[PDB]
Amino acid sequence: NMSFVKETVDKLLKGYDIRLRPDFGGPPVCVGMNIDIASIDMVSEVNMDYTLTMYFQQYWRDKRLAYSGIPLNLTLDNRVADQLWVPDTYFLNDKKSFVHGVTVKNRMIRLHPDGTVLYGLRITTTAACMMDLRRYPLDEQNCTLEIESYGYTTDDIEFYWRGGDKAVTGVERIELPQFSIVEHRLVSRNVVFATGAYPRLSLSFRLKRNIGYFILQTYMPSILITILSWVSFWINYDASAARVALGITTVLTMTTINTHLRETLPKIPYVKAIDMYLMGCFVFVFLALLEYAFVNYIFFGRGPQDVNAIDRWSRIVFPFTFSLFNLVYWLYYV
Amino acid sequence: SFVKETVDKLLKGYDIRLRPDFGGPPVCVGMNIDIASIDMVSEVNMDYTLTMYFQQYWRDKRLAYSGIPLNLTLDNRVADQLWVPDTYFLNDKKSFVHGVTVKNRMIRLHPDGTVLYGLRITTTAACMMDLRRYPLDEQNCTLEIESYGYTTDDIEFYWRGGDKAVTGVERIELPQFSIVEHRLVSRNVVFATGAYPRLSLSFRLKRNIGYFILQTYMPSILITILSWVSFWINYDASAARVALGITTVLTMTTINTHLRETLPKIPYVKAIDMYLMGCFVFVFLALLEYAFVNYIFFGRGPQRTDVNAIDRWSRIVFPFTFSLFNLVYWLYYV
Amino acid sequence: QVQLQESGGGLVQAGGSLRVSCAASGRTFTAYIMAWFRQAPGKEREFLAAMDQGRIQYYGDSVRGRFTISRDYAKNSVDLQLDGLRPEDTAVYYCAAGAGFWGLRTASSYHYWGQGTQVTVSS
Amino acid sequence: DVTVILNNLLEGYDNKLRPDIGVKPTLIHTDMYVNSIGPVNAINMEYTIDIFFAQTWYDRRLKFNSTIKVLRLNSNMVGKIWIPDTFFRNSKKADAHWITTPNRMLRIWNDGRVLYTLRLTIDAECQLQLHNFPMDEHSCPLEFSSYGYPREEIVYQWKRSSVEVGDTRSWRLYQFSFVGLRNTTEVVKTTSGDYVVMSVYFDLSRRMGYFTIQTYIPCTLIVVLSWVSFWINKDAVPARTSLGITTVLTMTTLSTIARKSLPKVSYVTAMDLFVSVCFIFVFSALVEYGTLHYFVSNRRIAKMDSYARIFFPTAFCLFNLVYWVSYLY
Amino acid sequence: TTVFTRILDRLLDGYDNRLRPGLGERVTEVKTDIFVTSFGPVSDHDMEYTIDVFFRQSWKDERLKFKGPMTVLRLNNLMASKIWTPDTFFHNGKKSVAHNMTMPNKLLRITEDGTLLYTMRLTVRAECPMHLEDFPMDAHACPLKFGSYAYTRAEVVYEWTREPARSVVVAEDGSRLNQYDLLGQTVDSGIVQSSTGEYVVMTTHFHLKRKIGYFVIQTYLPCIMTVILSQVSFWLNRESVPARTVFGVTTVLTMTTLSISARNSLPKVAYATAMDWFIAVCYAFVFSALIEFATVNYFTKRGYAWDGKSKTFNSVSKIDRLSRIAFPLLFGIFNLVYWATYLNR
Amino acid sequence: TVFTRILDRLLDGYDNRLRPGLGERVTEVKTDIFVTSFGPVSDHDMEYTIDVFFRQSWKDERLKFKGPMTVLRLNNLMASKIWTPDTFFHNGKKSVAHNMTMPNKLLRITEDGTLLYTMRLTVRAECPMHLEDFPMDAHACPLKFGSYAYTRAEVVYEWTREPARSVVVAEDGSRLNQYDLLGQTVDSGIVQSSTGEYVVMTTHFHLKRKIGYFVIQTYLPCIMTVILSQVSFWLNRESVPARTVFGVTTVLTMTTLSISARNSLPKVAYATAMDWFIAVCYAFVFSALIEFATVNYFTKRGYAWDGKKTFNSVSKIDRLSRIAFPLLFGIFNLVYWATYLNR
Ligand SMILES: *[C@@H]1O[C@H](CO)[C@@H](O[C@@H]2O[C@H](CO)[C@@H](O[C@@H]3O[C@H](CO[C@H]4O[C@H](CO[C@H]5O[C@H](CO)[C@@H](O)[C@H](O)[C@@H]5O)[C@@H](O)[C@H](O[C@H]5O[C@H](CO)[C@@H](O)[C@H](O)[C@@H]5O)[C@@H]4O)[C@@H](O)[C@H](O[C@H]4O[C@H](CO)[C@@H](O)[C@H](O)[C@@H]4O[C@H]4O[C@H](CO)[C@@H](O)[C@H](O)[C@@H]4O[C@H]4O[C@H](CO)[C@@H](O)[C@H](O)[C@@H]4O)[C@@H]3O)[C@H](O)[C@H]2NC(C)=O)[C@H](O)[C@H]1NC(C)=O
Ligand SMILES: CCCCCCCC(=O)OC[C@H](COP(=O)(O)O[C@@H]1[C@H](O)[C@H](O)[C@@H](OP(=O)(O)O)[C@H](OP(=O)(O)O)[C@H]1O)OC(=O)CCCCCCC
Ligand SMILES: CCCCCCCC(=O)OC[C@H](COP(=O)(O)O[C@@H]1[C@H](O)[C@H](O)[C@@H](OP(=O)(O)O)[C@H](OP(=O)(O)O)[C@H]1O)OC(=O)CCCCCCC
Ligand SMILES: CCOC(=O)c1ncn2c1CN(C)C(=O)c1cc(N=[N+]=[N-])ccc1-2
Ligand SMILES: CCCCCCCCCC
Ligand SMILES: [Cl-]
Ligand SMILES: [Cl-]
Ligand SMILES: [Cl-]
Repeated sequence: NMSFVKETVDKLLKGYDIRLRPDFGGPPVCVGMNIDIASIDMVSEVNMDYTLTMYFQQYWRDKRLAYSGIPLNLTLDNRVADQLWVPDTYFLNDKKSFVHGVTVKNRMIRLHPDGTVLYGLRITTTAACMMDLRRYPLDEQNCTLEIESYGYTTDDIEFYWRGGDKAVTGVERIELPQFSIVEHRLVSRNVVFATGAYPRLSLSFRLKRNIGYFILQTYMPSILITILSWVSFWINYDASAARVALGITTVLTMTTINTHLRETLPKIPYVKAIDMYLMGCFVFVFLALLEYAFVNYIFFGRGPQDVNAIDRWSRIVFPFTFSLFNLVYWLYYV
Repeated sequence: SFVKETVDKLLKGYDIRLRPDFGGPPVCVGMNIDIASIDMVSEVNMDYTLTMYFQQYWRDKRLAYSGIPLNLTLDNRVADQLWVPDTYFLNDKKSFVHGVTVKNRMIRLHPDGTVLYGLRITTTAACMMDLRRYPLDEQNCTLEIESYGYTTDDIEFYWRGGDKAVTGVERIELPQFSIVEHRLVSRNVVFATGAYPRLSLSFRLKRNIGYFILQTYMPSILITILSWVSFWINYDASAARVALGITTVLTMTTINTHLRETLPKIPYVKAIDMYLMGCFVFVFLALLEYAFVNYIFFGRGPQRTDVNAIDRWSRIVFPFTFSLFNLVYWLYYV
Repeated sequence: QVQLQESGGGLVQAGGSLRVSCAASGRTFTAYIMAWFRQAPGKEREFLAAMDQGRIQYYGDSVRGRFTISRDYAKNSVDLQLDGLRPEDTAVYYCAAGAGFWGLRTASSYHYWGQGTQVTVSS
Repeated sequence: DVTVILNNLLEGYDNKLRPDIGVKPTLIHTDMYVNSIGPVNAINMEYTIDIFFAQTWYDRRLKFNSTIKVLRLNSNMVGKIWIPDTFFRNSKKADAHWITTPNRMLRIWNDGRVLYTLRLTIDAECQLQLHNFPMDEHSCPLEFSSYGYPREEIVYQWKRSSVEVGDTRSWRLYQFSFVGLRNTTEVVKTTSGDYVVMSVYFDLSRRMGYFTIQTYIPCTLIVVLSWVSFWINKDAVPARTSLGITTVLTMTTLSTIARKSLPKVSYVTAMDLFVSVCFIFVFSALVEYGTLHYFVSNRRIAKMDSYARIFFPTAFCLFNLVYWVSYLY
Repeated sequence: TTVFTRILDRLLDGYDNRLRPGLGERVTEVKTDIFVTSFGPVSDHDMEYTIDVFFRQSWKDERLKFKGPMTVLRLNNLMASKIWTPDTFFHNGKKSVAHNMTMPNKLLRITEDGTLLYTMRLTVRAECPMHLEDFPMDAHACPLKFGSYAYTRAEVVYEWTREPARSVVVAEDGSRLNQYDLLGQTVDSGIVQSSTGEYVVMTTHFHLKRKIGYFVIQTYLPCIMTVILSQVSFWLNRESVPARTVFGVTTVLTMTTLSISARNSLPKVAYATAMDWFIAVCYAFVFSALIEFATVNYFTKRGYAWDGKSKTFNSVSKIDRLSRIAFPLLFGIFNLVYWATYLNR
Repeated sequence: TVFTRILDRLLDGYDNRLRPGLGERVTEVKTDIFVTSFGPVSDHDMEYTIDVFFRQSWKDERLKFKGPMTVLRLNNLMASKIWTPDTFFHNGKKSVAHNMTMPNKLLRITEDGTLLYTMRLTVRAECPMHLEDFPMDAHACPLKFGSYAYTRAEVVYEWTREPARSVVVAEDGSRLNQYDLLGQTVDSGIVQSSTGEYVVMTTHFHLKRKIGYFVIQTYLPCIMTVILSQVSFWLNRESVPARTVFGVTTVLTMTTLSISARNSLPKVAYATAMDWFIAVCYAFVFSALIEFATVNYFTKRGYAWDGKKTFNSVSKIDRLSRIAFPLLFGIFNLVYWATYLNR
């Protein structure tokens, strides 16, 4: 039985021309593709990229490889892929991708009696995703993967998702540290040009960032410092040492939070939602310290030539305006 | 002409699959190392990177030639047509042979059949490091040389120029470490299956304390002494002693937080953590001292042991206990 | 509160097939190992099947080839397809979920448990 | 015409044999064009340099009689003829270029002269002595030689116009300035044999503009700022104590950046000496008031403020005289 | 020599390496065992670990039988690449390395029976998902899964050579962990169904426990001492307004310095870990101590403190007296509850 | 059948070691670039990334073929036996030819003998940046490519279309975070060297840094810190602890701001525009505390003015400082912003 298989395999590859596609002078070869996403990792805002490892399967029919008399699917050695025609598919947004080679190259060739060829590949791809981080960290990102043929048009090759919307699996099993996959979408389209239409498959994810990390590390400490600056309003005006030290330390503490969050957060050199909130809290603690200087100047500068009224007015406006600032901020971004 | 005839004759009929003396005594392979440099001694990764000239010496009678009184240095590509030992490094995380401008490989044939085989290798060898005494620790990082597929029945290893096989160690300068000594060990790892040759090169690295004295110990000592100044400040000055006491606590925190970033991330208790935490307790207890002084005068004052006694007692105990702490710390670790 | 509720199962004539389900709420177990355990009356608690985040299906030697485990990661549930039922399978079937520390076949390695489901194979 | 010439040159050619093997050493004339000297990584004790490396030698096996005086070829024939095994001895990591093709050139003249050039990016080791940092000067070498052929088989020689630099303002020397270039030849003895080693020295001097604004000026002002307490009345205990201890905290904050770009060397640099002395001055300013406060209120010492008003500014000025004259002159 | 060379040339005659042994006749059975030379560093930031192994595989290929004076052969890398070998890959492997210094670290031996023993030295960088909710008191079972990439269960099955527990061996000095303690490994096998078929998977979980000593000295102790320091101001006299105001804000600033540094030790997860809650609670206590003084100061009538010799003077604040007991007790209650919960987990 | 016969008879007698028209003419290579994504610019490395579809076209008389089809398509194996231009980027650091899932190359031969060679590349090129005006700086990052081994007399490079239209950047391809792509200049020239004169095709992508991030992270915190230091001028001179704490803590705030600002900037050893702004702000905050020392030296009475003896008058130094310090800082900002924003 094995000897008969060996005779069949040598017969198939005898006279086989790899340089010619299936149905070279006929209809385009339809290539069906499925993706098994092993994992998605390293969703980077600095590099505007994400890394995914997937099992990339391609299906097409090649009548030159049809065999009869064997009711089995011939799974050949991975090195036989160099002796067969395979589609010239590439990823547009791919920045650096490789096929794993331990212990051997992670590819498979499985032949079927009707001539169908299954070409599997285990690929780790670092694809590019341009992220609009103006609402960071309250932002939803959209990461895509574009699959296209390098040198074939729709006259020669065609792409489709094998299985419909069930072509890509493993998305529900992915657990990202700071992201949640809201949904994934499959798009099949032909990029029409003057020269000709080029097949393309798009796999897009919608990632929604989780705010739990930032609430407990970025927002809450800033809120507490802002509230602490309001303690000076309930301290007597003559206590210059107590009110100035409290006011100027809260300014220093806000600066410490902002400077350290600059290093901790990804280096994104433009204005974000978190920057607006941190700057908003910095202004509030700045006005509270500036409020006492007005109170101090009224009593001591304009004295010889109501300080309590200013403090009483400050005890209400500052909590109210900050709450107003929060309400406008959260409604605009959430 | 005659040299070309000689070289072609040697390679004609040469079987690379057979070691020298295939059916006879084991081939004796001599090894010497010229260490170009040692760098990237990583406490975090528990490895070091070493560049060396790794030379192997063995006799192959199939490569003996007569009539030419010269030692034939051939192109490095002839090494692919000759048998070479299957030497590998047991503790090698990642190594490569340099390839600029060509592969840094040497083949030199001698008229008696001796083969000199040189390789320029940069290897990241891994050594387990005990850093509980850091920075007063002395590491010992080794390089294990072994034969992958041959036993002592087939191959034997020795250090060519036994005690002087490894050279260039005395010329190595490390910014953080000092090479106290190096040793060469030749032994056969005896197993029931068979005895395998092994050559061991080990260095003893002593970490330099000069960096840590100026950056860690001296800043911590001076801040601790500043916390003692509040003892001589009058007990009436609450705003002065508290500010001095709490700023030294904050300053000690700033030193500890800075050192946690500039020092390698080694997540277990080390000697450097004990001294920093010890100095943090002293500045913490010096601030507790004034609270006891303040409570005695103002809390238990009206009720009506001595306020000045506590300060005077603290002016002796705190310098004495800190110096005693240093004596116990330095003697236990040096 | 995290609740695991085994659904489906009961008395079955010998030769039947029962698909025991287990819905989960309060915590998504996509990164957890969801397993099925069996406790015969008075004997012991026995591991039956487990499926991890990588869809690896582990089976006990006594139920290998008969029971099939599957997980619906979208619905956060695990199913146990019982085939070739025998009277020796009459016990309480438990639904578990844990990180599999020191385990994946040890009952003590699972922190979340179901109330159980009495599957009786009477003949 | 050229095809017949190329085939005849390789007909019976053994690339495993050095030219003039058993006759005389192969003389190799080396040129070099430095495209850019990349960053000087002081932490790793290395620097990056991008060069066009050219080698010229005579191979009589490649003589051809024809009307064509030179065969200007691409990298296709590089692996077919004998090429020197030139390697860079201090190279921690070296790469050639392969985009879009092997960045190599092979030119053969009818008299047997061979010109072989390639483009190389080298991370060359450079041990920096940072005792005078950031007022230090370095001469980073670039050493190359043959790997297997000793001086009796391969001899390298510099042409008169050997090492050529370009704009030298487009180079990635953020921290240093290129001031000079030196080429030397020497013979190094190894266990294999005696090898002709060619060295190129690049003289670099660090620029102190960043360290003045960020380290020297802020540290100088804080020391001056600590002298304010000397003019504050001794009755202002909270004012002088907070001023004294906040300057120490600020000085500790600045000591973080004193040793940032350089590795963990265990010898005192010039910058470390300046920061440490500035820390002692602000340390002594707070101690000065602690002694004054104890003898006056807590029970000539009473005139310590008058002495501190002159001693501290004078001692720091004298220190700056010794510090700057020694290191800059 | 001549006999040995004769066998090598004759073996490859009529051999098709594109076909597995027993194709269409039986199932290729591969015996596997692993010797872990060094369990390398575990990266919590990347949720990955490195492991150095000697990967041994044994199967039977009847096409490679031979007769001769020797019983076991030895093939070079060129001849081994001309023979069918299992397409074993690591399911959770990220970027693995097959060492070839100075020569390819591989060895293929053939017995006269036709049994092939394939050994290779590998460095595998696998991914280890972690539930960091109990950090730094968390424990993980890092998996190492492998199997055939192309051949389904009906074609190639993997088995452990010895008993499964004894088929994976870790060197006694292999542990190269800094922040973890390797407690042991469990060896098992399973089945995975994919879009291409059903495959046999061999799994090995390495159970790691994180060391807590580093975080106690670096994070827990400074936070506890900072909270104690904030409650110390309750014992100061209420007339020391600048002293107790400086005390409150500077302890809040001290907590901020400690909170920032503690966060850098952990990768960016989106849930509150055990250490996150401790910092937040410690932050609240320091924050509330300063709020307490603001209430105490609001009811201080006289701006002068009691003189030693003795007019009317302020009495000790009842808020201060109650806070000298309530604040230390509540923090002690939190510490007992916090440490009892997570350490028991 | 007919297709296979044509492919086998193309390379019969073909010598890929020789350029087309060797000894007869000059090989003219027409190149056009389609930039799919202007990748990130790294200031720390003085480099920029760019992903292009590099296209080269030339004529080879040796590859003429008569057959049913006008355009042939060659596999990567057969394309490696055909002469191709040895185009290299002069300022390239480490460029990548993508290989997933196959080599991203395509060689087509027309019946006339014209070859179309297209490849997908990730080019990392050197961009010399003078950061003296940081962050208000503009850079013209060049992209120079040409033949490595063939001089001007052997191979000449030309643009396929007009130079402006030969280099096309995708409308949705900018991967720039801190920069704006202001357009590119396309030109060609001759570079003389020790190995002969070569044709070099140059493209200058003009970039301007976006200043919005540094305004809210560096300039605004520094400006408000300077204002905060000048606030203490309005405090009464008798509050010595208050104004002393006001001085040093603002100095410590400036130290914190200065340290973090330089961390983001690549470690140049020279002074940028942001360094000078911080240095001036540092001096203003330093001068505010020095001013209080002079004010405190003339305060006769320690007690402050009561609600209802002799009290200290308002310092004349304070009154002049309440005007000089805000004005001098205001003048510096107008001089600073007009000097650098105008460039
Ligand atoms: C352990 O294992 C590892 C992994 O296997 C080993 O690493 C491998 O080592 C081998 C041997 O040295 C290398 O093979 C040669 O590679 C060079 C370099 O090009 C390749 O590598 C480049 C990157 O290398 C750099 O980085 C790696 C790390 O990533 C580093 O290790 C290395 O040192 C260096 O720093 C790639 O950029 C490059 O890709 C480019 O080219 C590809 C096509 O080649 C293309 O697909 C890509 O898109 C991209 O454009 C490429 O991968 C090759 O140049 C070399 O090939 C020449 O030399 C060999 C010598 O035996 C010869 O057999 C070849 O035929 C060829 O020589 C022809 O071309 C020359 C150049 O034009 C010419 O001068 C010759 O005359 C000859 O031309 C003749 O034939 C041609 C037809 O072929 C004809 O047209 C002409 O007319 C003429 O007749 C080798 O392939 C591996 O690349 C390397 N792999 C890796 C991942 O590192 C390691 O060595 C092992 N260690 C031990 C101790 O065992
Ligand atoms: C975070 C704190 C929130 C507190 C919120 C609640 C704040 C709140 O209600 O404060 C009022 C009061 C302040 O008491 P406290 O002792 O601080 O102040 C005394 C009080 O005002 C007396 O009435 C005065 O005496 P009198 O007029 O001459 O007769 C006395 O003056 P004198 O002797 O100097 O002349 C004052 O010193 O507090 C409580 O009673 C404890 C409540 C529970 C406090 C629970 C604290 C945990
Ligand atoms: C950085 C500043 C450096 C200043 C260096 C120069 C310092 C310098 O020379 O100070 C002296 C004086 C201080 O004036 P200032 O108002 O601060 O102090 C008053 C002054 O001393 C009067 O002489 C006192 O009255 P009398 O006659 O005794 O009855 C009066 O006492 P009283 O009313 O409480 O009873 C004091 O309050 O300053 C100037 O005149 C402006 C100088 C230029 C100021 C320029 C400011 C930019
Ligand atoms: C060390 C002597 O240099 C050389 O041997 C060398 N090697 C290559 N190249 C040179 C000459 N040179 C300095 C080049 O900048 C060079 C520029 C070119 N322009 N194009 N297109 C093309 C080639 C060039
Ligand atoms: C007499 C005043 C001393 C002030 C400094 C105290 C330092 C104590 C070191 C033991
Ligand atoms: Cl530099
Ligand atoms: Cl670890
Ligand atoms: Cl950018």
